[PDB]
Amino acid sequence: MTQELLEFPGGVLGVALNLDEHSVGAVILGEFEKIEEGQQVKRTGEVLSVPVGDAFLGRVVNPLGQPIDGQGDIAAETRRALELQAPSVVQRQSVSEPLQTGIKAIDAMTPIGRGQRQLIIGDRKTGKTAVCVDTILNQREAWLTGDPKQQVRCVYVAIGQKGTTIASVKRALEEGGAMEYTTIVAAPASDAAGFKWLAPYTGSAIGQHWMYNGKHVLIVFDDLSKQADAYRAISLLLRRPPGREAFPGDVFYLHSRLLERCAKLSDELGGGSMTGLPIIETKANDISAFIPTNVISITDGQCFLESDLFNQGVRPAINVGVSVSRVGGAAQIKAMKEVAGSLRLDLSQ
Amino acid sequence: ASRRRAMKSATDNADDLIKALTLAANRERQAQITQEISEIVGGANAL
Amino acid sequence: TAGRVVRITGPVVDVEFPRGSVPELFNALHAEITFGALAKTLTLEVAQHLGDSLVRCISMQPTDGLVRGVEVTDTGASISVPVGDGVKGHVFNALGDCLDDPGYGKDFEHWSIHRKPPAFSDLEPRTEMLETGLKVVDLLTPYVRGGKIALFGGAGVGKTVLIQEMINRIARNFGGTSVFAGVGERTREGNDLWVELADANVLKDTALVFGQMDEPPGTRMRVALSALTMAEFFRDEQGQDVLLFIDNIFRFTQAGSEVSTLLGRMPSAVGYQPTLADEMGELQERITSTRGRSITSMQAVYVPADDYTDPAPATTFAHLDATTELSRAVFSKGIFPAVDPLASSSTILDPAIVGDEHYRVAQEVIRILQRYKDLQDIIAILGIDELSEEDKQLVNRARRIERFLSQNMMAAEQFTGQPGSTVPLKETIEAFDKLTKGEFDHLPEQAFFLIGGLDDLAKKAESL
Amino acid sequence: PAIVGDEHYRVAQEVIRILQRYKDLQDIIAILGIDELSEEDKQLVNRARRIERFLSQNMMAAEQFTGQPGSTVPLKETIEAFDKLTKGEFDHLPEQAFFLIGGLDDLAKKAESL
Amino acid sequence: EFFRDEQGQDVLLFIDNIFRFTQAGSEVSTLLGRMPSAVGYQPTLADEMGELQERITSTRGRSITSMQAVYVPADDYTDPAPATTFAHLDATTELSRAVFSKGIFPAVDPLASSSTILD
Amino acid sequence: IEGAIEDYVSSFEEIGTVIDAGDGIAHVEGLPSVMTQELLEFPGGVLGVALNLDEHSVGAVILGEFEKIEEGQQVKRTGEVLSVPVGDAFLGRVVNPLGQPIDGQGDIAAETRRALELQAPSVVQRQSVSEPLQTGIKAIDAMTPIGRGQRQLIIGDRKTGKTAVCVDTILNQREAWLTGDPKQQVRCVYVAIGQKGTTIASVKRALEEGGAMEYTTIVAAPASDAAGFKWLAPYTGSAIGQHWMYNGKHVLIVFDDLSKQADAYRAISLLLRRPPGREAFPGDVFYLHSRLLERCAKLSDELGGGSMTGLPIIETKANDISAFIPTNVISITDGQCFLESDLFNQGVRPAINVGVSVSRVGGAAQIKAMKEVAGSLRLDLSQYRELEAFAAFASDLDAASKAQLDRGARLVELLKQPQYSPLAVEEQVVAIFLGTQGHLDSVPVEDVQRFESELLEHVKASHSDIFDGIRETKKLSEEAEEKLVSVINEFKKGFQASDGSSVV
Amino acid sequence: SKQADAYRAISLLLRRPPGREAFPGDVFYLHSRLLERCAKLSDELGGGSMTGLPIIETKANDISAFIPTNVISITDGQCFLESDLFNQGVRP
Repeated sequence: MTQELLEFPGGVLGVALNLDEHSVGAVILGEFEKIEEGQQVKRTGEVLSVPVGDAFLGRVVNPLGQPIDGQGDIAAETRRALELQAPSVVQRQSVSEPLQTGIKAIDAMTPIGRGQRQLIIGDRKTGKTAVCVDTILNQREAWLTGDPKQQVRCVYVAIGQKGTTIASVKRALEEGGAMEYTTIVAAPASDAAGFKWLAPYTGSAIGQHWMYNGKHVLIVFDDLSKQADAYRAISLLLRRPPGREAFPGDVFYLHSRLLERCAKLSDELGGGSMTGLPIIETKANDISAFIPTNVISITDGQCFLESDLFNQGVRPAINVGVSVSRVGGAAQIKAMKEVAGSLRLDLSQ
Repeated sequence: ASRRRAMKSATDNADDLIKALTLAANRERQAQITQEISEIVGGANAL
Repeated sequence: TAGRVVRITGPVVDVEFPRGSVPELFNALHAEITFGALAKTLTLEVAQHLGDSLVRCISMQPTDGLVRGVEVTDTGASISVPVGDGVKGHVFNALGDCLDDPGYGKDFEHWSIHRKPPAFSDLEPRTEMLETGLKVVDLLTPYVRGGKIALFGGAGVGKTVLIQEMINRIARNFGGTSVFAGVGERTREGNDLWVELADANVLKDTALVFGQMDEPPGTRMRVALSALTMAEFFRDEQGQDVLLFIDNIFRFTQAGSEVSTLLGRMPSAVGYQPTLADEMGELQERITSTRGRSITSMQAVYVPADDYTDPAPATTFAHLDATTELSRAVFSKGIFPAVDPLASSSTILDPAIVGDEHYRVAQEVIRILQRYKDLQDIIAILGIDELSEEDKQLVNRARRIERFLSQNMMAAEQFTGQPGSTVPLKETIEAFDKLTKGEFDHLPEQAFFLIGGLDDLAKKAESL
Repeated sequence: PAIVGDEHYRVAQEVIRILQRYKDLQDIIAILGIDELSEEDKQLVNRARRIERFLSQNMMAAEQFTGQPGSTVPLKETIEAFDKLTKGEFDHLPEQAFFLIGGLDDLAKKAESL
Repeated sequence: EFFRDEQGQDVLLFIDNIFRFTQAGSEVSTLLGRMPSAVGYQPTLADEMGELQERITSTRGRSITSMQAVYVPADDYTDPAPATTFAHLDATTELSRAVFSKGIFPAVDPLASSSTILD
Repeated sequence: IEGAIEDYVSSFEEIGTVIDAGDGIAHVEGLPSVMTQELLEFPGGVLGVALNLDEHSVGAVILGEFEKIEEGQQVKRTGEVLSVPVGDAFLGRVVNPLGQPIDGQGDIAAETRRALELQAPSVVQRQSVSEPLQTGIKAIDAMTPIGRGQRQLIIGDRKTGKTAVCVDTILNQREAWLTGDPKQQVRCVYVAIGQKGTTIASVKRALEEGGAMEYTTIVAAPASDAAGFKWLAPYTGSAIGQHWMYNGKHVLIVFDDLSKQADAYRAISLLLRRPPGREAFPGDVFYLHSRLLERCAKLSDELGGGSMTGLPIIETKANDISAFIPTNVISITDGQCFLESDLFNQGVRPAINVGVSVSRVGGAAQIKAMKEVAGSLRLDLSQYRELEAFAAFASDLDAASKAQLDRGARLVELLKQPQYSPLAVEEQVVAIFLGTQGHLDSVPVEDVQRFESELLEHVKASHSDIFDGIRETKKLSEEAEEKLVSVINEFKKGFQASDGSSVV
Repeated sequence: SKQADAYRAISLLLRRPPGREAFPGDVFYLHSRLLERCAKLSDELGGGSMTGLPIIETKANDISAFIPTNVISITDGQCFLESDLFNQGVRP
């Protein structure tokens, strides 16, 4: 089948992306070194899937859902297919309740609500990771209530991060107890372009399994430029002709079907939700470039972190002209709408 | 007389700026065209 | 039975094997060139399988004189390098042949160059500040002991002065063992470094690997993996702390581009290979300080055409704990070492690791240089005299702070004739705290060039 | 002017002339400052900065962006208000009074709020 | 070349306009499907212009002088079409409407025009 | 069966046939025993280089007149890897890149052959640059000294004197060449890539008139020939030179200009349909120039103490020194001498930018006299240049800055010199002494150059023991310096300025 | 400009080789053989004439794009219209 898992004889897997008239073009999802011409391949009978469950809370995993923290195997509840369709227009509900970040420059000025996507776009070393890790840390005050209609579960998806950066994030979460309710999906820089491409989808599958079961979820993707580069590498090795800026033609469909799968469901589907914070790293500080203007148009708002505001003591470095949230004051408590209601327009003026 | 001198200076600094910006804007015209041609031809040769 | 050469295109060679005798990936194959004065045994590395018992290989020596149909013998193992405590003192090429004594290392333990990065369970982040004694580096970009450190910049601005300075700040006195990897720098520097390390008597405590610019791209990429295999032996087996100086790690990505376009893989953005970030990742992640043992690595990175948005600089930025960024514009002002203060960064510059009395000074200097770099658009037209007094006060100390980040390095003594200077961190913090408050605002800008510390500032200012 | 009538066409073309001259002057004003200009140019910049803000409006769908309810301005009142603005009859008002406000009855009520 | 070599006369070859020789070469190289270089010109450009310009020369006491109207695209002297052309030519005569309007025939601008034999 | 099929396939004076030809490349069928980069020959007397060896045909780049090639021609092996004839017989000749004579002066009595792609001397075979390559340009030997085995980039704009500085450097060597000892006796190669035929002929005349054609060889790839000759002209230059270098001679190479080699290899690569990188260049243009310039070195005495010194010229598109090829070559060489065109038009000639030029070997290769006398001049001229950029608009000036500014102006007038006048080091040191020790402080800015030229002829006719003392010892001793200051003061009285007065 | 953009569509579907700005090689000849048919005839051909007013559209006022550069070189005169003057009141 198209996107079936293949099993190669080293126990390594791959996905069948091209089905030609006489051959299958597959991507290897692991250590490709062990592959030889003329050796056996077995099919698996499964469309591309990952294990899921609440047993993942506190674990660090490969994109295929197996652990790398070394703390032994995960008691997965079921598998879930990575490419199930987004909840359609009739299944969704309006965003109405806040995702408290505890950062004044966000929560007052450009609010984040449960089921919004908010793009944390910026340059190198401007606070993108720091805003997202601080957001995941702030949720502990809710988690300690033990109530499923207000506690938030988190997933942090590290794409292309170096392994000591992921180990720093992990202990920065342990310092605040956030590893009680966070899962980390790690495709570190060493791993082949298959894992580096796949990591956001397996994040979205582990997330969706809690979402449809009536739980509230927060996904951080860190960062979708390294997924777009990994899909460029996969597409060019498969010899598909590239579109603009040497990206694959459908690099928009790489991100749209990733980010549309996070929304607030109706009360007829348990009323769970998934909130997405994608990150984009813009080269040379230009927001008007191909990949960032895709993800700005897919998401519901921007927190544009500019380095020449960061340097001049405005930290966190939100450019108050460009930054917005398009759900706005529908995603704030009444007191914050009364007090802060015009503050973005007053500062941009 | 100090205004005259400071304004001659500001005019010659602006003439050196228009020159340097033009020598940057041409290098960017040429790069933009060459990147557009590389992207067209790479597609035409893939087919 | 053994294979035959069947296609040759520059340093890329296709070889056909019998049905069942096809080598694995990354095996070393020998081939003979027997023309005349040009004669040598080639080493080929397996890079792809093309089907029908055919494999595509990358040549570690110029293929010049190779003829179609010659026999090729599969050694059944990857390219191997000699490792052991007896590797220190000597100079090696990528294949682990010694240039100082041709028979040497043949009897040492041989490790494969191709090895997996350390398990994530074994990683821990480093925070311990390294004191170099350079003002701009110790103040604004504090290097990490056991981290990954880098020096970016366009051509002809200061990689080699500053890397030989950092050798003199660190490796002259460091208690462990050092490795140096020449990945595609100019051969004349390799000879200058090999003589200098013998004069300073450091050479007994270090191993040098070389893969200079004359060499074909198949070796010019494998040199980094060769030198790294000697470093990760000293890390894992001997349990010593290690230094791993690499110069220039852009040339590794560039050699990857030069082979990839002969392998026939489609060009990415600006004609790099696809897999660039995966090849760079598969190298960079091996250079890491696993729990309880450290490998302080310092990497020079070229930037072609000063284009800091180029995919090779842009991919390597993700892997680094401190990044010094050199600039043409700052070099044109005569400021040496020519570090850009605003673009350069360190991940440990926070009040919990460096203390508040450092961090406040480092933030105040950045705010001043930023406000000046914003005014540069007006300064270029109207000079200083148009500015408001709240700005003209700031610009008059910005131009002094900018110059006072210069230093007379120990490396530059061989060119300027001036001796070198080291300053301690406490004197650096006390100096920039006084400059930002204003205690030196009355001295002329020309006093501040190439000083060192505060007592030398006073001694120089008294002469003008 | 054959379709909208000349009163609309005059006002629309005058507003564009002023905003175009202002966009040309922004690069001077950003460096040399508004104090350097001719009296006619400095008067025009003070009209343009008011016109730019009076082209903003509190839309109904922007209730979640601004908190204020939305407003509809008739075509005749729109023409009369920009006719007065281009001829300077509101140059005595503060610049912030025109922002998001809607029509002339609202403009007066916000200028009295300041 | 026949008038220089067989008749033994001096010759003056006007070319109007040498830029369209570069352009037409780029369009033939594109119709032949060859990969285009910097800013889209033919890969042979600096040789293909050379095979024309090196041929305009004196030998054995007889000479082919040339005048060459050259268009510059976008007015920039770095573009490969003018930057290849200005490598070859020895003098630059520029006509100015600001000198013609003063009645000064033949309207050669004395400051903008230049020559490399003036030493 | 399959072993009989393989035995037969092994069983195959061999001749191939051209199956395709176009634009300067051809494909050959047959030749089952040809080496990669074997030199082929075609029926019209045309050569080619077997770059690509496919399963069933060989792709050959064509060198010289590819117009003589057509499908169905035979081709044959020469049996030699890509190589050029070499030996002392090349001294005083002009040759095409294949080593065939192009002057029409007669055949070449070649000693042997050398392959172009022989690897440079490794890190253990080289020695520290420690020996002066005298250029004879005051602006270079005072501030950016070149040592034997250095690569010094002559980057500049179009029409700024880049060829003139290199022809000066080759002319200067005649005062050494007259001496028989191979240790002093530098010999030279000048390779012209993409130059006009009249420029190569003008240089050939200038080198005959100065006597440099005793010991120069010229490689000519003029702008009329095929891209293959323009691509080879640097490598054959280095391969003529290397044979002397490894025999213990000293060699100088001028590449004029190495940008028009990059624009040839862009042509060859795009006709081979390889995909380009930045600026439409193929990815390996760094491996084009580095493989060339790394051949230039000083060898250790164990290998015979010869050396080869490179002066690669680069042409810069309106002084954008950050362009791709400029920064690729600045990254290879040991320094640069940026020739700023803004100074050339103001009549500063040679137009050396004294702030941006550098030598990264530095004062290891500069004689102790020059190192002592000139050693301050660089920073004095750089601080004069900024003081002049300030004082162009200074409303009032102090007597210290006014004295320093006047010294700076008389040092800038001192450094310039006319074309084809190389000065020996024993005259350069005295010319810089006049400026640095302040003896020009009473001479008007119009007369300085005539004064410096005349004093050097005074000291050449009488008091020659100044120059003999400097040459025989490489240092300027106090017992000669007192005679120099005396002779300068005795000449200052007998000199006269073209306007103003006589002087102290 | 829409003549050129329609010919480029046809040519790239026919797999003909792209040059600059993806136009096929002959696009100067496409416009030239069109425009150079405008002329004034001599008295022996009845003294008729044809006058061409080609229009083109320029992206962000550039005149260095491929089609504008071709037609500016083919035509006898060039009435540059500019949107800045259109806004300032200078109409046409």
